[PDB]
Amino acid sequence: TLNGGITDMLTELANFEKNVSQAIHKYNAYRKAASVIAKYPHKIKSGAEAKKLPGVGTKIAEKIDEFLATGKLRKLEKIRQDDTSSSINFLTRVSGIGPSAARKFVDEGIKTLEDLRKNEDKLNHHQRIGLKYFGDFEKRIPREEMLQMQDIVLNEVKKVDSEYIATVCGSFRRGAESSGDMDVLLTHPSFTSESTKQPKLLHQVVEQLQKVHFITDTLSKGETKFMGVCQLPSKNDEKEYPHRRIDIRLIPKDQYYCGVLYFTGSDIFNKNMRAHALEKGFTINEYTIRPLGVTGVAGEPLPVDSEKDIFDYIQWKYREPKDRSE
DNA sequence: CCGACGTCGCATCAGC
DNA sequence: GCTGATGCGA
DNA sequence: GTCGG
Ligand SMILES: Nc1ccn([C@H]2C[C@H](O)[C@@H](COP(=O)(O)NP(=O)(O)OP(=O)(O)O)O2)c(=O)n1
Ligand SMILES: [Mg+2]
Ligand SMILES: [Mg+2]
Ligand code: NA
Ligand code: NA
Repeated sequence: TLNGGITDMLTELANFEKNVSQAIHKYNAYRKAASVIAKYPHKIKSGAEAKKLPGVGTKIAEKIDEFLATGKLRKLEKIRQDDTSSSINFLTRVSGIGPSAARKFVDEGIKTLEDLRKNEDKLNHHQRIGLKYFGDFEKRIPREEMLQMQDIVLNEVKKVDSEYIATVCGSFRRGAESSGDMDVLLTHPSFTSESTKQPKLLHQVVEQLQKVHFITDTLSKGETKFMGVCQLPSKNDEKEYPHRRIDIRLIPKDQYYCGVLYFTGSDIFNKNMRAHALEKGFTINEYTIRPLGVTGVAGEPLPVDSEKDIFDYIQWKYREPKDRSE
């Protein structure tokens, strides 16, 4: 982090444009600028130096000159002092509250943590839980704890059916020394892109994890995606471990390589890879890479035998998980 | 200059 | 109920 | 907010 100051500022601006302006693209511009500056291995001495990097144009260059001359940014200073903006930025921090709900709550004079705690009747289910665990969700998970959770998830999965494969993804697979949450990709021979030969394949796993008091709550639940809460077990006299977000994704087993590429991220990396795919005339999702036809209707799934194949098709040198941290 | 810019799962709401 | 759009998050 | 065409 040769350029933490700069990338923080841009992240704050990305966050502002997302939560307050509801301008998703400006949010992307910023995340991207921040990303490209983050991997640039020099201490930036000027805005013009930055302007050079793809994704850094004029406005951001100007901001970078201001930031460097003064150590701060007047645009942000203002936004920080704005009441509506501080209020909306806060609320969206609660999981399940986005930009829209955040502005709606503010309108009704609900703007603090205490206002939320006293208005639980006005929150949907996701939002109630995000609020419940507001504090725990702010904390990072050390890898060491990620290893414990892994042991458990994989052992419980083994016990339900020995043919399940569960693979930890996200920032964990990218070798991070800490993670915001746990991401778990699931496969079972009975679920392929051809047929689902067995119902309740994700449910039986959620149930099992619930039954050992690992999954403590549910944010949302479908046939293929789970979003909920989990907690490591503590011993006698130990203060409890914090509650932690867990996402579980059941992917057809023959499409594992696309699923695992997707679920490994980063979010920015995925967006850059998919963008580049389209310029090469392909669309990648979590399932497949397909060609774009002459007018762009997506052709038939191309054969994929590893993560590398997907890189090959779009003419990208392979990148190990630890290098996809954009 | 000027749109074009990643892709999908689930929750929830509106209209029928 | 179904369809399709919007919100939110992966 | 940025940039390719
Ligand atoms: N907008 C997003 C968000 C996530 N994802 C994919 C890539 C992410 O690595 C993966 C898991 O989502 P995630 O948990 O929010 N992020 P990630 O695990 O990469 O970093 P952490 O905050 O978990 O430490 O979903 C995406 O493709 N587009
Ligand atoms: Mg994660
Ligand atoms: Mg996650
Ligand atoms: Na540039
Ligand atoms: Na939120």
